[PDB]
Amino acid sequence: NETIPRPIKASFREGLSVLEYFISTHGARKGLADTALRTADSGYLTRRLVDVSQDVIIREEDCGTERGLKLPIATRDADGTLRKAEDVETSVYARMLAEDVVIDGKVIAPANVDLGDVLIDALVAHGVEEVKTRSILTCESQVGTCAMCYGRSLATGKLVDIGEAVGIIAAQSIGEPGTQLTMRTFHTGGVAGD
Amino acid sequence: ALKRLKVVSAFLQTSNSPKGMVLDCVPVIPPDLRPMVQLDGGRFATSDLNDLYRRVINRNNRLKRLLDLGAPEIIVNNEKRMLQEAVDALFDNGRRGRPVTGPGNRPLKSLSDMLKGKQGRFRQNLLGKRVDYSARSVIVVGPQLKLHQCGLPKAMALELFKPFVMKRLVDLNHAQNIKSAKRMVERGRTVVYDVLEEVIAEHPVLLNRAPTLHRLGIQAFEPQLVEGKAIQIHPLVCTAFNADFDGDQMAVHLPLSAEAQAEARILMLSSNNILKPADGRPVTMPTQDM
Amino acid sequence: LHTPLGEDGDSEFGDLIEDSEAVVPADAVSFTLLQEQLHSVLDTLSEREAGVVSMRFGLTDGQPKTLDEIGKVYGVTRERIRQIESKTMSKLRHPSRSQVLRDYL
Amino acid sequence: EGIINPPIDELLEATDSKYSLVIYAAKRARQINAYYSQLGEGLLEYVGPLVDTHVHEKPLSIALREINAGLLTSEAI
Amino acid sequence: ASTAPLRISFAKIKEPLEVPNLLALQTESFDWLLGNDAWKARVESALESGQDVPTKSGLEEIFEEISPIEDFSGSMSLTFRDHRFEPPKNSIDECKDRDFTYAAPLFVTAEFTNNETGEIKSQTVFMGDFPLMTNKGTFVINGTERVVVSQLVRSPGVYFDSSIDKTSDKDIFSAKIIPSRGAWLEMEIDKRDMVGVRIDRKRKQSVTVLLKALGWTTEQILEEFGEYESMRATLEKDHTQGQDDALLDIYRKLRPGEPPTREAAQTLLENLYFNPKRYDLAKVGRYKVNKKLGADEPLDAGVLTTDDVIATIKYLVKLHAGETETVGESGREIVVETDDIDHFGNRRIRNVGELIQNQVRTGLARMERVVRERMTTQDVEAITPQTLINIRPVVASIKEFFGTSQLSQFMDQNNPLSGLTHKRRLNALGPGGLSRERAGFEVRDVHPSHYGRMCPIETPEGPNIGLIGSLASYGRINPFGFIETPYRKVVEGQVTDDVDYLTADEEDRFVIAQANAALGDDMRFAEARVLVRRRGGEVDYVPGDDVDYMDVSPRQMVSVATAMIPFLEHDDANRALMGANMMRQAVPLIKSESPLVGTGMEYRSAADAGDVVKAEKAGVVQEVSADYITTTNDDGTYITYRLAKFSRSNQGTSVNQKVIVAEGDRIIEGQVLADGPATENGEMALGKNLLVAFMPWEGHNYEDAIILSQRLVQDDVLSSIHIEEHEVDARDTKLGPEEITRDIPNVSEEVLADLDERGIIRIGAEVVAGDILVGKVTPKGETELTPEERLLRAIFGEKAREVRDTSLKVPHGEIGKVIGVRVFDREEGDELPPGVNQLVRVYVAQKRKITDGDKLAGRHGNKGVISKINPIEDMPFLEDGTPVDIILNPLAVPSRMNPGQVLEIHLGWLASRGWDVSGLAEEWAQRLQVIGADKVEPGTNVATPVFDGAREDELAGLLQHTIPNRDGERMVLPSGKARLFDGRSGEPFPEPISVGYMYILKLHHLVDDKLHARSTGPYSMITQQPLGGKAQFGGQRFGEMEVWALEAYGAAYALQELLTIKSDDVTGRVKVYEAIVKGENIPEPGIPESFKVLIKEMQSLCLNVEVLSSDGMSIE
Amino acid sequence: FDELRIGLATADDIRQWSHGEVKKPETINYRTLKPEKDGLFCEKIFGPTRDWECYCGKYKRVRFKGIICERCGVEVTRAKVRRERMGHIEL
Amino acid sequence: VHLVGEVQKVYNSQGVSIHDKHIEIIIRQMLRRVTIIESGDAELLPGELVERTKFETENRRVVQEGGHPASGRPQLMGITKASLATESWLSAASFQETTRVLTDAAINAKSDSLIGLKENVIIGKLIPAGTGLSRYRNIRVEPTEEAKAAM
RNA sequence: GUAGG
Ligand SMILES: [Mg+2]
Ligand SMILES: [Zn+2]
Ligand SMILES: [Zn+2]
Repeated sequence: NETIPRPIKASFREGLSVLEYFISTHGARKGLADTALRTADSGYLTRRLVDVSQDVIIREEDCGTERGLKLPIATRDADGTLRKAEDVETSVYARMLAEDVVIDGKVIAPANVDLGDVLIDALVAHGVEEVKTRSILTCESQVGTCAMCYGRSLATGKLVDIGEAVGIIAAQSIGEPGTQLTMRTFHTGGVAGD
Repeated sequence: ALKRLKVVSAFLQTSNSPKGMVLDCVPVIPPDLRPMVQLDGGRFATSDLNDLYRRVINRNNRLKRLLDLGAPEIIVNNEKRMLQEAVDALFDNGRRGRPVTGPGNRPLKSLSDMLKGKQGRFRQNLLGKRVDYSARSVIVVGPQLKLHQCGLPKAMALELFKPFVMKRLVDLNHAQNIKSAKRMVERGRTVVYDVLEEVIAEHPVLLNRAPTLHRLGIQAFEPQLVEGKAIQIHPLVCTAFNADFDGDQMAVHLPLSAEAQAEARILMLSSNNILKPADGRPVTMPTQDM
Repeated sequence: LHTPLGEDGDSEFGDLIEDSEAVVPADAVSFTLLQEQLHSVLDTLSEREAGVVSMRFGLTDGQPKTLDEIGKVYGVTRERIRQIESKTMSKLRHPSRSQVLRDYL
Repeated sequence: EGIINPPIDELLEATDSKYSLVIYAAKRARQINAYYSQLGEGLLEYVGPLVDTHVHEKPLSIALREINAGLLTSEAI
Repeated sequence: ASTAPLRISFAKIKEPLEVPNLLALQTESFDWLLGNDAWKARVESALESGQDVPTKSGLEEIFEEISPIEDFSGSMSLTFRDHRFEPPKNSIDECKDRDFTYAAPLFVTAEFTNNETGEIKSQTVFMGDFPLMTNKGTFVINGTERVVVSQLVRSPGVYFDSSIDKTSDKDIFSAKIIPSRGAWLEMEIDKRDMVGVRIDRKRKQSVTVLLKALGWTTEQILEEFGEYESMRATLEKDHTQGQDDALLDIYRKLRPGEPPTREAAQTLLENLYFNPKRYDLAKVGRYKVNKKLGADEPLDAGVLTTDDVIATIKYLVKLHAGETETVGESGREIVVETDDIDHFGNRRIRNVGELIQNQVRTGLARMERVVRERMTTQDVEAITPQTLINIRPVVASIKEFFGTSQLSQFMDQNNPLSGLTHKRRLNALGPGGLSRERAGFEVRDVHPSHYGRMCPIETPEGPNIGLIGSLASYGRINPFGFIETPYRKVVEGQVTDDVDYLTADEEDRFVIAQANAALGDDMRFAEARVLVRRRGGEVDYVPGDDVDYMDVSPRQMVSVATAMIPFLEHDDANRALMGANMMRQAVPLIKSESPLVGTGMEYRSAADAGDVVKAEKAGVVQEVSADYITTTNDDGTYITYRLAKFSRSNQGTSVNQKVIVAEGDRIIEGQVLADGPATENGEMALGKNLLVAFMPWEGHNYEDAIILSQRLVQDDVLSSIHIEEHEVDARDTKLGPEEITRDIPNVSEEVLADLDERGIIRIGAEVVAGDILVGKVTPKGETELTPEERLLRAIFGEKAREVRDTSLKVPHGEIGKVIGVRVFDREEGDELPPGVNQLVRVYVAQKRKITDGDKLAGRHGNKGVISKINPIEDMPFLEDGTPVDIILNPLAVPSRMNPGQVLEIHLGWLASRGWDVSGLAEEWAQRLQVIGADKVEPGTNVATPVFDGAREDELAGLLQHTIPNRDGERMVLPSGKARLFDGRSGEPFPEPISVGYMYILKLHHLVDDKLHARSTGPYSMITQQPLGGKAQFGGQRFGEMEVWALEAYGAAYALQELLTIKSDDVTGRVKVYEAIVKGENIPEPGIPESFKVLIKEMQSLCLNVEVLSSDGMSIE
Repeated sequence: FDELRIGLATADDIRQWSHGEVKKPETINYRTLKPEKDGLFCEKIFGPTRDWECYCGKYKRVRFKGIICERCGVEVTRAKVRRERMGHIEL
Repeated sequence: VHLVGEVQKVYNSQGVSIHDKHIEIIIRQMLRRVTIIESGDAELLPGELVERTKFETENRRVVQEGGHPASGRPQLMGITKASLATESWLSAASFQETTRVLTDAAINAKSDSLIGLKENVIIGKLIPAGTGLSRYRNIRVEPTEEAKAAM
């Protein structure tokens, strides 16, 4: 992790210089070594997740309670306007509303209905700042967890059938991009632990 | 004290007595599981457990010999120490100091050593097993195929479908009897290939790549004969496997039972997995050229 | 056996060599079809003829019976049973009940 | 003339699930395959194909054909 | 003059120094080891030239260091004065054919001398056949060609390290002395503000006890060390005093459990460190330590001295004190600093000679202990040098090194280049060195000392990234074991025609300039500003006359393989690595052609490799035939070179050899007479050159798949021979002998149709899967004929005979014509191993044509699997009707950042169609005219040195001035793109397309090898689960991740069958097979066996693993 | 299959599992290549190497399976029983 | 919230996006146990991991018995530790550790209930996930009477 | 060991 005072001054069209080429291989070999290690570590991590994530299978049609989770439906609302959350998709889409929402004295989104583009856009237009979505964390199921709390499956785009193994799909999704991450601090900066 | 309470209560609630700490009669592995299988060339193949058992029984014999006659305390005590060393090496070789290196090039295997780790029993021969009715080959790109079609080479197909092609050949009277059918398929006549072309359709095959990061590794497809010696594959699904075409061998399996092929047609079919399970977006629409 | 052969993944040399005690399903099912066809072909013959040949070759029980040994339960004399065994040899050796069994060897 | 020829959505709405559809179609496929493999006993419990069939056919395809027709019915014990 | 065929050169700078012999590394090292006439001749040549060189041969040295053995009485001695060799008994061809280790006799004159007898008895004795290495460089053992690869290991020396401990919040300094052979010792200063010793890291202790145990007194100790407070604190806190007290205390600590003994402890210390035999410091180690510690001429060979220990202590304390320059103990002033292990001033290479010498040394150590034991148990006057020595350890050790040793590797023979490369590798993996699990980030990465000592570009891509690397182009080996690099001398700003060889530490002091830097017409620099490199890998420039050394050739950092790739400068290193790794796998073809565009060094790479056959004399050829070529020098010596023809290589490719020279043509020494595989006119040719165009095409080149015309299938342009050889053995078993015969039992007639009289396949008879090659029958076996089979025999009247068929058959999925058959027999004069009575080898050969599935790749790393071969018409053909022979997906070349190939393709089109440049007055035209590459006829090859290649301006000008191929029109546009007419539709393509000629290589990852299938096959004995591998019909393993995916799908039943029915359940396999053949439905699965085996294993360990049901016991 | 109870195996349990015991380090004869007596690979405790074939030549047939011949005491059965049967060593 | 935010921002650093339910399942898993404190009335040890369900059952039992409950504090441990301390010995053995888990199971004399997946892939029975569930598999199949009326 | 993934 040491930057050079004299950077490369030529394009691969123009053709590097011999010294420049030597300096380039420095980083490239290091990157290759890092990838070989990152793949190994990612495989290990995936095994740990999938083993710890087992035994979580959907074994009930509908939850027993009503307690939900508070999520920010819209954020960074500039002055005189309402702006939806930047990364709303990963968070609140495909989630089950624990209870109905009334903003003008009329129900807008009915309960136990998944949320897509149209419904979220409507709620944002109405101007509600937050939302209460059902989720596994507050789920109260005598056996495992219920289908409603986990909400619709992303892959099938439909409500999760009973008996689906959610743990293994969770582990696989978490583990797959580990090889793709390949992120590291560019330079220690000459300081350790900062 | 808290740690001790745990163990004593565990002993007390269990009906078994603690005296099992001191085993007296050492079991022995059944002979087959530790085979002294004959090897061509006058040589022999032996599992190290045979050597460990030889060591322990030999030392027990010598201790019996000493105890029979009047012997000093030093020698009998050393002998009992030796017996304890042999037994411990049998259960665990290398749990204390240098292991019993046996031939000297490497340590000797032990029972516990067999049940542990990457090469152990559990993680290599109970959660992953080799399987009959499978194959492997390089995979090449064939555009004209449909989303449900993959091109199996001829030889791989015929080897894969030997019971079925044989059954149809005898049923169609192309072969006289079963032995004649086997000889016929081994010979490889055009009639065999035609029967095969008849039997493969409407029978799923699971294509599958090696890393299998996420559930889009295993994908069912309809078979379809094609010349050459390489699997063909539908270019849209390639990015689900993360499979490039520099060169990449992809395994093929068969759902043998009726229930298995029902699962292949309904669940693992290649036309019902457009969306990557991670975040709910299209994944089966690659982008390199089209 | 527990020696490294080639790479660590290849591991023990034990894996490389096949066994012999394994029942090859191909040969076993070949034998089963041979058994079924042979029993059917015997049933093609007369009841007594098939029975005497089966006892002469132990098709019901692992030990074949000698000619005189067949002439106790059936009540036939050793030469009578010898004669009809020869006639069964004649009856089976026709081209009729031979095409199916030729391919089984 | 292919796996996808019976579309899945009708079967799904018929059986109200994905896995129940699999086990149910597989049970029907097993039943019909047992029927064709009778070779002479003629057991009354066994039932022939309700839909027309080809000279050579995979049983589970006929099972799925029956389900898509919707004529065959299921009921849990 | 006529060394190589003419090839146009685009080089811009002249190269004074010629590349050395590419294979010097192995041949010269083994030459030193043997100490034959060649080594001594080279030694005297160096001496008269003034060059330093070890004057003592290896073998005689290892004999000499073994002192004559002395008993407890010291009465007797054995002197091993002179060693010698004899010519090998077996010819190299004979050794290869008959499976004999190519060795020679090695004798030595042992002289017995006993003072009690007062007599000297000389006798010559023979230690054993010594594995020799042939001139081509490979150890022939057991008929196979193996090679020992050089090993990178840290040199013996004193190594200093600095680090930071977060808990301490302060710097920590340590030192370690790495001996060549002895036990290791370390010296850590201020771990907790105090200094301490690590005598093999046995127990905690101080330094004061050590010094006190030595003869050095506290008074002189503090006098020398009164200037640094840390040592004073250590001394004062040390309560113990006196040499005896410290000595007994350290002895107790090292070996507790017994009362201390003064003399025993003293002898222990002498043995550990002062004993010459026990502590061994190589000459290199001694050489290194003195420079590091600055001691002026210590003992040239000898163990460490207390002087050395105190000097290291002084260096360590000076370093921790913050002082950076200090007087060396009994030496000149020196910088005191920490040193990085990565720098090759500390790294060293163990060439083949030193490795073999080390194993011979171990063997002679075994011999010494054995003979000492014998003398301790032998009577006087009955002792002879012939009788007392046992030669078993030496022969066994050298044998144990060439078989079953990582550094002794199978010689790849895919092509000459893979040859040379596997010769020159520096395998850091190995015994007494860095291991795979031991690897870290630091060792793998490149270091600024790599220039000239290792090609940083190329290495295996697998987990052993960078650990293995090829030698640099000009690298030569320091006699100690470092790698030197040649540098041109620079004085007062003029480059001089003198070369000096500099090592990994000498190079640091000076400043090294750049080769590509321009020079004036005179020897002075054209520009005051010149880029230079300096200590620590710094790249700062220094204008004006300041440098003293500069690189001789631009390609100093690139090994041979990486030096092949033209236009490397324009390539990302990642893809250059891919290409270099993929340049060692090209298979030769029927007809080889040198590349049209490529580096000008390929000729040397082909020449030095032994595949080519060159003449040793300068005469007139007398007879030219395929089998043999006869030459006659003017002196009168006649020599007939026998050309190997269609003999299997290591990887199974033909080693066919052509002939080039005519009948009466004059020859010169070293001139090439016959090309080897993948060779043409003495030049490397690893593939062919195809006309090629960049454009997508109906997805048949999607994701970098390739499309190639059927014309390559038509003209055998890409066709490779493949020779497979496998054998069978007749062995006398317990029951009886096995027989080879045409009378195979229980078979048809036509199967044994083409066989020989004795039951062997004739020559020329094509074979298929199931064909009988050699008929073999078991002697007998106990046959209890079954009731059903009994009846069947009775009906058909056939006799089942105890002899059983065990004949050889073609393994499944094969094809070929038999080309040769060899038989060895016991009773005949030929020797065989025990038991085996006759051995038969059969050669089956085919001509694999380029087909779908064959891998294929360009030099720059564009590799793909052929996905379709259209007829010659569907090719998008060009204006004059020339079809394109291969299509490529352009989407690669931006993302892969490897635009070298576009330069290559344009230059290839340029090379195919000659150019004329005369009187153009253009800068590029002037550059070609001065270079001389102005007038070029079509098809004549060209050279683009790796870093002095063609500039884009030159390409543009030449393209604008290409000779008209036809109709007086230039067919490619100045842009480098031409008009393509679609073959299928016929409409001209909307815009022009790029087209040219690029070299392409047929790799050895062929489909035919990889293809595999299994209905049902053999099974493993310990656990019934099917075995693996292709040679034994193994089914593909179902991995744990695989079952996780299946669990995710929820498809339980498919998992259940894939786990139980299709393997791991003996009772279910036969049942399912009968069910499928009978058409009956599949039965319910049974319990797997492996759980049963596991249960027995847990039960064997006193764990009562009991399967129990909810209602009492369970049923299984 | 309902539960895999595991726990301490007492000496009585090991004796109960054992169908006999082992007394020698003998494995096979160098010449007959056959199992020795009362040692490792001892057919008298584990089982016949060949299917329904005893050691002493007395019985080699499948018909009269399920019996012990007093000559070598081998219980004629399928060879697979060797994969299951186990003995013990007394210290 | 902190865990989901941290992991999500790390992933979004590259750009890959993962739905938050997947994380929520794992974070639920890591939080499952509770460290018991003041285990006077409950009669088991103080200061050890206990399953949340087990803790609730014990507290309900003791309060029903009239004695005051023993206290508990939610405690977080890495996935490895929670995985090892699982009621299923077979699954834990199938994990990285064998000798210790085999030993402590043996001394404990704990019978493995086969509820779960990995242990049921060991025995080779049908996994209770997807097609293998009891409700799905117990169905019986027969056509309608009008079917036989037609043919 | 060494190549490909
Ligand atoms: Mg790949
Ligand atoms: Zn819920
Ligand atoms: Zn017997």
